[PDB]
Amino acid sequence: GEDENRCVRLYGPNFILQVYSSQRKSWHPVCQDDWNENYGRAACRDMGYKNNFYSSQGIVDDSGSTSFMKLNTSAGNVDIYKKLYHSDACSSKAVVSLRCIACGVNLNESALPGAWPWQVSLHVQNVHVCGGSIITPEWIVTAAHCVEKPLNNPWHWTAFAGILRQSFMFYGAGYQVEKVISHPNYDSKTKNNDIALMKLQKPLTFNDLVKPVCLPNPGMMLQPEQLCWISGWGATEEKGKTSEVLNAAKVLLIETQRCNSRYVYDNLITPAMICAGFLQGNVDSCQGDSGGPLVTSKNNIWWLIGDTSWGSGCAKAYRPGVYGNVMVFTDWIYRQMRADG
Amino acid sequence: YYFNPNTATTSIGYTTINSKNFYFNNDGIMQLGVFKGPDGFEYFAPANTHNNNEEGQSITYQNKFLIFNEDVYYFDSSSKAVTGWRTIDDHRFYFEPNTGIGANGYKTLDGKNFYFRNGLPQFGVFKGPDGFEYFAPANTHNNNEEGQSITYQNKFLVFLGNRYYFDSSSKAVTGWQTINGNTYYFMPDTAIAAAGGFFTIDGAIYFFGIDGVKQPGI
Repeated sequence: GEDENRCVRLYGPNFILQVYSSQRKSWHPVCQDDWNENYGRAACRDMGYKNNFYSSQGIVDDSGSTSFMKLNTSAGNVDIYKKLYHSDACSSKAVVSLRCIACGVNLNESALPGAWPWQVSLHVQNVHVCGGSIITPEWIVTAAHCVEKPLNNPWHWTAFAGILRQSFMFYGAGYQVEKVISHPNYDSKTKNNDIALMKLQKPLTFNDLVKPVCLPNPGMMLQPEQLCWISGWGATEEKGKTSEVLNAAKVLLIETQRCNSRYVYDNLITPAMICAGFLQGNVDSCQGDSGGPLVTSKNNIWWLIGDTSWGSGCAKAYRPGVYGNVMVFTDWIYRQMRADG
Repeated sequence: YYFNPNTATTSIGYTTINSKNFYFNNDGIMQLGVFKGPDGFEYFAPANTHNNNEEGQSITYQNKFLIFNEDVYYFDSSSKAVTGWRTIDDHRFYFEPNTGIGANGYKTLDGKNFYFRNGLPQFGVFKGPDGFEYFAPANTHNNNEEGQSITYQNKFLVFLGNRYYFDSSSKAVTGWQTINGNTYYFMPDTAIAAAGGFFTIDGAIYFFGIDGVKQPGI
């Protein structure tokens, strides 16, 4: 009962802790009574975050559902999720909110230092090949086509964080990647499920210039056309190369029913893919921005939407770019972090 | 400029002054950078670069790299710039015998062809005197060295999302091609097979699936 009756999930933009109820086949929140920091740490560790704990507090219930996995005290030194049991309603009037890692905060054309602390550059043979996105001190998200077949040893890659100038990414100064994990479903032709995990050999030290980017929690309600941003080293000019500077471009999401139209991609886009162009063109991703982060701001937190997959003109819009859906893979990401622990 | 106190002649080339070594060009101008000394290449660094060294004085500087006006060098334990193949941190670099700079571009060597960028062989497809070639990692085919060009005939190559196709001569094709009944197009300036959306080729419109195969569309 470890692939069901022991699964916890944070929910919503407010980080509402939940526990699965096999008896009723549902996700339920947890009442705040009897709860302390220790069970918050246990719920974080179970979720693959290991020792990362940020804050837990009670928040007035807003989802509206009337049911709770109430905790026990006299059960003994047993599994934490051996205790959580159902109840009609607690008297504390508060549900638990649990943040396992501080993320999604940045300092307030080219991008200034500390504006995208979660951006990294990946160096195969001293040359910028793919970007990335920090999610924890020792895990970076990128694409599967970056690390496929010929290039798949962790000994080929190296990461640079907090440095803005490609000229300033010296040899022997990056972070060595100690493992490369590609999604098993990844299909080299359709590039479906194009996401890879690249575990660094040493943890990243977080400061004003280096910081994580939060993962998409379930139930985010992305509006039809958000206002995202795209970052990475590329070339705004076509027929270009890896830009000397890190840039950033406002991009607008595109509905999958429009992006799969026959003027755009005629069903090329699968459920695990996301489009984000910009009307009037003049802005999109580009080479060297493949494997880079697409992020948005909702409820005061920078969220990770996806990572770059492919395009057909790259600032020649009416053929916009495509990114993998981080939300869909988040459970596999959690599993991979959990097993490695 | 330095003039000999005895003969008043301007110094040229490697010169030792008050036990301090300096280099002067053919015009007698003191130079900063790397030049060949009697025992090998030496670095005449700016002032105060090491132990309050004077401007243009050779400084002890080996067992680390050197970036100077986009040029790359490396000095061994003897403070002399290294040339030829050298294994640094389990990686091989090649430096020009004449100048010692890091290698750049296609460079045939002893029957093995590479494509250097700042002295480090690169992986992938890069144009050479005959065309493009699959410069591949080590031991990818017949005990080939790291980045050495390898024989890759009549089969596709996928690399960072780039789909190349090679012919019988182990050179990547370009322009229109037909393979196993599937019509392709490969960008002439990169040999990258167009893929994934409408493309403007020869002043027309062509749609290619992300496998790269063309879509007729009439």
